[PDB]
Amino acid sequence: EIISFQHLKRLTCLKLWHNKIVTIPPSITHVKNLESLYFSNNKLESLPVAVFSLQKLRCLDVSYNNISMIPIEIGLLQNLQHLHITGNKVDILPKQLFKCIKLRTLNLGQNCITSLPEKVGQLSQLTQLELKGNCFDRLPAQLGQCRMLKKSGLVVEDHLFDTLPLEVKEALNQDI
Amino acid sequence: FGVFLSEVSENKLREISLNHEWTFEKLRQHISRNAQDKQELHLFMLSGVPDAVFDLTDLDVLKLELIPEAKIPAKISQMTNLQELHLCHCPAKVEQTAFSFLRDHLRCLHVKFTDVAEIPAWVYLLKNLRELYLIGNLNSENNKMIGLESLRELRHLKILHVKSNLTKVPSNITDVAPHLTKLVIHNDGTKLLVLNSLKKMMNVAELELQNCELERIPHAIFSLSNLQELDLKSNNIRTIEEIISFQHLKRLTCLKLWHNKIVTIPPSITHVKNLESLYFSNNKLESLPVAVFSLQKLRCLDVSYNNISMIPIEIGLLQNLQHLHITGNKVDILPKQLFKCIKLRTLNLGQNCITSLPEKVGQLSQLTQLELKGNCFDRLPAQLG
Repeated sequence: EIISFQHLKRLTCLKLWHNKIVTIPPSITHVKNLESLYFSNNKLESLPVAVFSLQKLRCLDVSYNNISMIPIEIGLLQNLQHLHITGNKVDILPKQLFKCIKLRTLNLGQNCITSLPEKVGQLSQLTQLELKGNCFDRLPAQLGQCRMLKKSGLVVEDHLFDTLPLEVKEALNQDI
Repeated sequence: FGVFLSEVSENKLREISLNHEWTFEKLRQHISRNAQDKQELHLFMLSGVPDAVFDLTDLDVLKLELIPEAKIPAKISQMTNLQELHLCHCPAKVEQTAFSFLRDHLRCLHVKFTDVAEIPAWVYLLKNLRELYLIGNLNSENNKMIGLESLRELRHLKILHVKSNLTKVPSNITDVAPHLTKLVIHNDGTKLLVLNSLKKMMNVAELELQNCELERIPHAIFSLSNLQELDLKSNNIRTIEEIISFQHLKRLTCLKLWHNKIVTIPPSITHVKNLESLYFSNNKLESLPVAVFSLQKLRCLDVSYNNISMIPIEIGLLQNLQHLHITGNKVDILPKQLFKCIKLRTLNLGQNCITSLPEKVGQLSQLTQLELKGNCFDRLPAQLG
C-alpha cells in the first residue's frame, strides 16, 4: 500500500526480484528519495508509465522481462546511470539519450537494433554498451565520436573495423 | 585383506590423491590464454576433479573433457565471474545447492560431445542461457523429445549449434523464444524442413545450415524482419529460389554461399538495396554478371573461384567497396575507374599475371594489404610507391 510508502518516502534503492511481478502501480510518485530501482523475474508487456514523476532514478527494473519499448518518461531522465534493458525484441530506440549524459551502462540484450544516432556519440560519461543479437552491419558514423568511452558488448570485429577507417578505426585504435 | 577389493575404497584414495597434488602453487601457474582465461586441465587423465581450482578468482571460463566423476559443489559460488563452462563426455550430477548462482550469472556453455543417453539435464532448466553448443549428439526423432518446455521458454537464448547428426528438426517449435538470432546446424541428410519456424521465429539475424543436400531456400522466410543471411555452405545449390521474397526482404545485408553450383544469378539482386557484404566461392562462372553494379552499399566482390577472361565495366559502382577477392582466372586488363574508390583496403586478386598498374593505385595510399600471385613483376611502378 503506497500511502504507507508516502510516509516511507526515503526508500532510496528499492530492489526486489525472483517474484511474481505483473505490473508496477502508478503511485510510485510517493518515493522521492528513490534513486535506483532494479528487478528481475517479472512478466509484463505494458510500459512502466509512472516513471517520469520520479526524477532521481539511476537504474531500471527491466531484466528477465518482455517489453517492446522504453516509455515516454525518457524526456525527464537526466541523472540516471543504469539500463539493463534486457529480454525484449525492439529494433527502434528513441533519439533521446543525447540529452542525458550520466548514463553509463546500456546492458541491452535481445535487440537487433539498426540505427545508433547522435545519442550514442554524445555521452562522454558512458563507457559501456552491451548488445548481443544484432544486424551489426549498419555501423553509424556517430560511433566515431565515441573515443571517450571504451568498450561495447560484441561490436569489436572487422565489420566495424573496415567501415570508416578514419572515424572508428582511429577512435578504437587511439583508445588502445 | 578384503578391504582392497572394494572399488569405492580405492576411489577414496584416487580422490584424496587428486585433491593432494593439485596445490595452489601447481594449479594457478597453469592458467594461460589470450581473450578469455580458459583453465585447460588434463581432465581425461583427471578421474576426480580437484577442488583448489575453485580458489582462483580470475577464471571466467574453463573446460571439462572426459570426466568419470561429477564433483562441483557450491564452493565456486564465490568465484562468480564465471559465465561459461565446457563439458564434453562429462556428467556432473551433484548440483542442488549450487544451482542458483549458475542459474543467474552463468549464461552460456559448451555442452558438446556426448551420446544421446548421457546428457546433462540441469542445462535444460536454468532460464538465463544465451548460447548453446550441443554438437556431436546423434539426435534421432525419439531424441527430439528431449527438447522440452524450459529451453523452449527461456529468456536470453542467442544461438544454438548442432553438428554431425541425423537431425532435420532438433527443436524448431522452440521458436517462440525471444532471442533466436543465429541458428546453425550441420549434416543434413534430406530436403525436409518444418513450416512453423519462419513465421514464429521472427528474429533471426543469422542462419548457417551448413553441409546440406538441398537446393531449396525457405520462401516463406519473410516474417522475420531483421535477417542478414542465407547461408547453406557445403550444398549443391543448382538454381537459386524465388527472389521476389528477397525483394520483400531487402534487408539481406550479409548473403554468402559457396561449395555450390551457381550457373548465374537473376538480376533481382538489385532488390536488396541494403546489401553491403557478399562473398561467394566454388561456383562455375565465365559469363559477365549483369546487375552487380546496382549494389551501391557493397564491400566485397563475390567472384571467388571462377574463371573470367574480361572483367565487366562495373567499377563505377564501387564508391565504398572495402575488400577485393577474385581468384582463379587469367585476366591481364582492368579499367581505369578504380581511382574512384579510396575505401578499399585489400588488393586481393589471386592468379592474375597482370602487366602493371596505372595512376589509380596511387589513389589508395592508406591501403596496407596487397595480394597477388604471378605477374610480369618487372615494371612495378612508382604509383605503387
